[PDB]
Amino acid sequence: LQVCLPKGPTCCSRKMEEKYQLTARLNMEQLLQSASMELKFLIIQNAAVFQEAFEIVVRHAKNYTNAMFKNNYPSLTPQAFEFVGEFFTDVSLYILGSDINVDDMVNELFDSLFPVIYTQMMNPGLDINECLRGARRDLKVFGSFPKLIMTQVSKSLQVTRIFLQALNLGIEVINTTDHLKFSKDCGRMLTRMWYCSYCQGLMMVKPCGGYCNVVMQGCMAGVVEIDKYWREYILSLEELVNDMENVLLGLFSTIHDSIQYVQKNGGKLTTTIGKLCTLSSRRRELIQKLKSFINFYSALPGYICSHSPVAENDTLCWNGQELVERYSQEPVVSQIIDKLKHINQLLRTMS
Amino acid sequence: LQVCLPKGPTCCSRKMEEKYQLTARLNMEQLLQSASMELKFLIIQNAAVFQEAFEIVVRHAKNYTNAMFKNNYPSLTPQAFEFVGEFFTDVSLYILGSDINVDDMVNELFDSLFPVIYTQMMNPGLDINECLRGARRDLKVFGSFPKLIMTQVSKSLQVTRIFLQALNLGIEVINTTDHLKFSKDCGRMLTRMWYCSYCQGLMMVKPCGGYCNVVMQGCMAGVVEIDKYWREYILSLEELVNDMENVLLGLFSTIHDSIQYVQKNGGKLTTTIGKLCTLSSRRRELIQKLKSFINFYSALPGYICSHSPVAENDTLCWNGQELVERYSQEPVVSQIIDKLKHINQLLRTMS
Amino acid sequence: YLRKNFEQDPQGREVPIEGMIVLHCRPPEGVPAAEVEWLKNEEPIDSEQDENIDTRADHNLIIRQARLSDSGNYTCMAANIVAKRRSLSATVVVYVNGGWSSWTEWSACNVRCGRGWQKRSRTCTNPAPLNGGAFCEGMSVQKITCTA
Amino acid sequence: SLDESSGLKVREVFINVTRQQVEDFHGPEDYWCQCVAWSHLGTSKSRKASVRIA
Ligand SMILES: *[C@@H]1O[C@H](CO)[C@@H](O)[C@H](O)[C@H]1NC(C)=O
Ligand SMILES: *[C@@H]1O[C@H](CO)[C@@H](O)[C@H](O)[C@H]1NC(C)=O
Ligand SMILES: *[C@@H]1O[C@H](CO)[C@@H](O)[C@H](O)[C@H]1NC(C)=O
Ligand SMILES: *[C@@H]1O[C@H](CO)[C@@H](O)[C@H](O)[C@H]1NC(C)=O
Ligand SMILES: *[C@H]1O[C@H](CO)[C@@H](O)[C@H](O)[C@@H]1O
Repeated sequence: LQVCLPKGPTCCSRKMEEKYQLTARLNMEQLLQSASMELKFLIIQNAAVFQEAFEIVVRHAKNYTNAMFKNNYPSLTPQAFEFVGEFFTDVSLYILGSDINVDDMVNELFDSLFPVIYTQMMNPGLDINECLRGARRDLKVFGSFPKLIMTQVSKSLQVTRIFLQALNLGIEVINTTDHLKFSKDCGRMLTRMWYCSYCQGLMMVKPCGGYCNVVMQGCMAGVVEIDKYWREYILSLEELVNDMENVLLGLFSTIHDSIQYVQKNGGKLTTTIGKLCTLSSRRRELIQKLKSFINFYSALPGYICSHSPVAENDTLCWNGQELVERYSQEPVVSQIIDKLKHINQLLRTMS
Repeated sequence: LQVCLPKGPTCCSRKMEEKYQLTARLNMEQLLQSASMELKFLIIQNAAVFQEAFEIVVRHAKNYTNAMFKNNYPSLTPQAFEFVGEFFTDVSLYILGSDINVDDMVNELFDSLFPVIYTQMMNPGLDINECLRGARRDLKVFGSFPKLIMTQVSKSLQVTRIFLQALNLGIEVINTTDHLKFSKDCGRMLTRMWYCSYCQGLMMVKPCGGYCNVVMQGCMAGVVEIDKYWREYILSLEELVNDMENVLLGLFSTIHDSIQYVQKNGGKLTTTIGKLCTLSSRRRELIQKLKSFINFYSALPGYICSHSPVAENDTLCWNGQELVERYSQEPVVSQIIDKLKHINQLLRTMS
Repeated sequence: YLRKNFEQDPQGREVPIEGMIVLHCRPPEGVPAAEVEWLKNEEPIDSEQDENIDTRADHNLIIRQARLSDSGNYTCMAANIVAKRRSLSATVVVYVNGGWSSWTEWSACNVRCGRGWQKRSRTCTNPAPLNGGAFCEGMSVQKITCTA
Repeated sequence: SLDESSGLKVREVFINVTRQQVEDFHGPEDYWCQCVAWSHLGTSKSRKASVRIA
């Protein structure tokens, strides 16, 4: 045998020892999953809700911009629908982590918007399109409106993008916790603590509380080190919540005022161009519920021992090898800590 | 037999046929080497002579610059000798084809020159050296002198470098000609034309002139196609010769005037810095001698037949299989043409 | 819908005269699937015109020998029923390394009596550097003192 | 010189080597130098120190 220390005879072979080891693995995984389930479901719920809510906000803002174009500038439709749809598509693509340039979104928006304004509103009556696109930026026809929108939307979209990435990475690490594979020595110690009493012919004897403590503090020496980074993660997320609905929803008013501004100088512009050519409540409740789990990694061995069958009195208990009257007395964790450090730096910088 | 067409009996076995094939290979290679030797030695001689002449010019120019530093600016020696030697060493290294940046040569020259000027000429009396080096470019102390020298020397050094590269590549292709391996079918045809007459017991019979013509135009179909590119190479080299001695030799006057220019603003500069911190004959003779070999690739099969033993009368001659009264009637080449096209484009862009 | 950002732009490469290089291109996400076309120096290349160049089903430009297809600014362009998108042009430059020469024979001692000289040349021509290839490393001439 | 460990004639020779000598030297090998000492019994050569332009 390689696990069950044979003091007398034994009622179990090597294959039964392997079966007990696999059942020990399954029991540890089930206990960790039961410890992590409440927090996992909380973060999954909130991640799903925030993702759907941001998509709803983007769709509604695109709808409102399209509706205000339909009502106030019918001469710019249906071209207006194309560039508005492209703009808000790129908005959503940026929110969901794709490589999109915010300044380029706004600049392509105004580049597409100016030629149809000139041809349908200012000078009524395809090849000259690029000359108009160049004149848009060369003559600064929209004034400071493009840079105003650029900063207004970049500031909110970056915090939203990093909020979603932080929620997803929290889900990732919490899913990793209950799937943390342990050392072989810990496998054998857990097998001894939970099952090796059956090999000695005992039916209902439980392991000592102190033996459970030494075993758990033995194989969770790495997992407990995650607690500092998890606390910093929680506090940095709290720093970040203290934004994007208001901006995307006022975009239509800002664009309308920019169109008025360009129409204001039409006299000189046409001649020159003719010559030349409940959310805040949700994030607050989320942070207040997330602060209740700041001790998650430090209380984990206590959970494993308090939810495993143990003799708390340390009397007539199993010490891993014999029935006593009184008890005598990294790689995946490294990846978790790496990702936590990364997301914590990213969080703190948006502050 | 696989080469000697047996019309009657035969005095030679298969191994004698292999021996005749290898002797045919050696004879063809020797004939090509004899054809190419004059031109190869001409280009090798000129490459060597021009290399030595350019090195002599660079050494003389470095000597002249050092002498005018000794005479006009003794306070800048011996540091002046260090940066002049480094400058002209990099000059020669660029001339000989090494990856050297001309702008970097001039900029490092002035970067090294300014601190010793400041410490010995402007403010008489190691750690502050980098602050002076930065101030050289940040305050544009040398005016337009660095860019003037930069263009002045880059223009001549690039044409000289490409002249040397062109000479070397001509050597390369002329060296390849006599090492041109041919097809197996041509090996067998040359064996028949030169030796298979011996297998039929003939002692002094020579192949027919027309048979030599068909065989040579048979295996030189690829090599003759090089003639266009070789002619264009010759003419482009002629285009290039129609410049670097004068520039490198006036360098000292230009640098002296630049030093005067910097000394002219010393009043403000010291306070601000204290607060802040027969050749043309040779290339003509070379081109006139190189134009005598413009037909080299087109006259090559004529050379092979006129220097191989052939019956020019085409009477009582060997036709590859029998003695008659009257006669009836590539990857490496691709590389040669590729390099010729490349060097010809480079030449034409230069002039 | 066609995207502006290319999924993977072609990378510029340095390849010897005999080396082989594959230029990768991942067109932007779009319905229908983007039609990838290769352009050498803003001019399309024909895969059937030369054996050395061929177009792959997964949008890759493979060059076996740097001889039949020399240097240039290769650019990948995706075409769709919506519009066209140009990728970042890759500067593919083919370099030839410097290759010296077989030694020559030692020259005769110029001086009949006393200290003489003997020279031996080693040129950089097998192969000669091209398109900015690294020059030969070391000395080109060999000189020895002789006593006649 | 005279050595302390043993009363025997010691000789120390220094020779200056300038940059101009190395850059103008076009020999086959790297600019090397050897030391030859003469005695009443014979001669002895030293290591070939090659002075090169860094
Ligand atoms: C926008 O809102 C109006 C409200 O009447 C609705 O009729 C229309 O279908 C909506 N458009 C989009 C694209 O949601
Ligand atoms: C964790 O992710 C894995 C991926 O297969 C999945 O199997 C598992 O159900 C997820 N975790 C939880 C605890 O629900
Ligand atoms: C290729 O690109 C570079 C800059 O991207 C440029 O200097 C060069 O002239 C271009 N032209 C070609 C290869 O035709
Ligand atoms: C000619 O080719 C031969 C092949 O051995 C080579 O050894 C010799 O260096 C060549 N001459 C050159 C490179 O100019
Ligand atoms: C030419 O000389 C030698 C060959 O022995 C190498 O150092 C190198 O390949 C060089 O270019």
